[PDB]
Amino acid sequence: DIQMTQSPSSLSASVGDKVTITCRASQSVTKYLNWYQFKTGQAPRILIYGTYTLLSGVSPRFSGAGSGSLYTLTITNIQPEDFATYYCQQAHSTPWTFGQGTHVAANRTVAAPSVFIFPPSDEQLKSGTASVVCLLNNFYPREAKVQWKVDNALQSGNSQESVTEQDSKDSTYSLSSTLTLSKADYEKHKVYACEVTHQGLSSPVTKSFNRGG
Amino acid sequence: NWFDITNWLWYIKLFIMIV
Amino acid sequence: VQLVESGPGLVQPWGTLSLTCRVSGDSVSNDNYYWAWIRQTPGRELQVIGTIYYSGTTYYNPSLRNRVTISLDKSVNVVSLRLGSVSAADTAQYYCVRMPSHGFWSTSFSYWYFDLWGRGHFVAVSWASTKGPSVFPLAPSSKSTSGGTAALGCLVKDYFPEPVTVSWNSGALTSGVHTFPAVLQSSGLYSLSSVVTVPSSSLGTQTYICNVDHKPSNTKVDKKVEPKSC
Ligand SMILES: CCCCCCCCCCCCOP(=O)([O-])OCC[N+](C)(C)C
Ligand SMILES: *[C@@H]1O[C@H](CO)[C@@H](O)[C@H](O)[C@H]1NC(C)=O
Repeated sequence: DIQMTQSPSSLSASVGDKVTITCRASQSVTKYLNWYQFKTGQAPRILIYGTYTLLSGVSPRFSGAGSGSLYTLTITNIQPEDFATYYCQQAHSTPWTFGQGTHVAANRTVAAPSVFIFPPSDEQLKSGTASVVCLLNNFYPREAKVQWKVDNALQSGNSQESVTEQDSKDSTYSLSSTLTLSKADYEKHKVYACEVTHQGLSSPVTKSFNRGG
Repeated sequence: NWFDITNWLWYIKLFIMIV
Repeated sequence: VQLVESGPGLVQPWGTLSLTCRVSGDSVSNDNYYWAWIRQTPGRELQVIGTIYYSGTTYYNPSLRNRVTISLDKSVNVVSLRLGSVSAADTAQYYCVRMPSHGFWSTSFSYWYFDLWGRGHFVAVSWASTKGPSVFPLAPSSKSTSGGTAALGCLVKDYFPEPVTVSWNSGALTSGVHTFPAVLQSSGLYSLSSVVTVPSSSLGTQTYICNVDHKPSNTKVDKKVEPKSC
């Protein structure tokens, strides 16, 4: 099987920039090289076939080039609808094979997150466990530190984090840190707090409650 | 299978188009 | 032209997993097109399971050829995929795909590309059995409020297999909604949260219901989220 490798694996770009994505093959593929666009929400979508040919309804910002073992997709004036992941595929050999994908995300100005905290639902305390949620809404860049503190002590593996994909229009991320505990342990302690550090915050931001009221 | 055959067929077709 | 894939959510190991793709634009015997099955594994790798033609001829990826069959059902215009002796490594998103068959004299002869893709259908392969989720409200308070907007949500906890679908107010509320990706808990079950930010003034007048769906266990849940008044 012909092995395919794209570079870079991920990149980010400001709206308007030129973006080039390179696709190298283990053999020569003699211009039988297709490009596809993958966005969350919609069905996968071809944009180029046979190195150069654009398909109907694909914007001419996209342009293909290359030969031999080395091809290149180019986004000329990158637009909000262009942020996505792109795959190259070879039609030269019997088992068709794709690249690993190039994820193109947006560059944006710093945005601090809004922090929210949710204590566990009474229903869930009835069920016998307790989850407390910290929400970080609409921030950039993606890097954010979220520490849990119970009566000033830092937690271990009690909590899990999750992060949305970049918003199509906002170009920002949101993050949930859910800390899961037995009802026992949750009833033990009083003051539950979520501390957040992120660029575009000057001081760490803390949200906290007292169990009960 | 037939796919790979078209690879060569393209050159055959070029040989034809020339004449 | 529409391509709707469907099949089971969860398949037992050593079983045979069958998917069907309904083609809603033109006939599969159009003979200007081949039809194909392509899959994406968790980890973003794209594999082309198979190719089929109106005449009956099939191509199968060698690494699967021993245990895959594709076929057309002309009477209802569907294309079927069967994959037998299925293991954990067959857990993937399965796309149905159309491929122009360019004839000998076409300007673009020998150019083979996948020009139309369905939405996909996810298939988990596991010994573990299905289990529907519990839905708990994440009620707004003075502590989940920032300025003039309040945040609220609902936690969809302990379910298997992925995925769950979450909506708000039966689809009428689609502004500022953030349903996170799932996380795999230690138990081996999945859980996520879905959260929306609304203007705080709108509590006490607008009702906020979250609608969870988990088709692998035929779970539908409507949970109402009431403001707490901290
Ligand atoms: C019997 C026929 C004699 C042919 C001998 C071989 C030399 C002919 C050179 C012809 C070069 C034209 O192809 P290309 O644009 O460079 O790239 C390949 C284009 N395809 C991918 C569509 C094939
Ligand atoms: C975004 O653009 C600024 C402007 O120069 C640059 O300094 C920064 O490194 C860029 N961010 C990324 C992630 O490329």
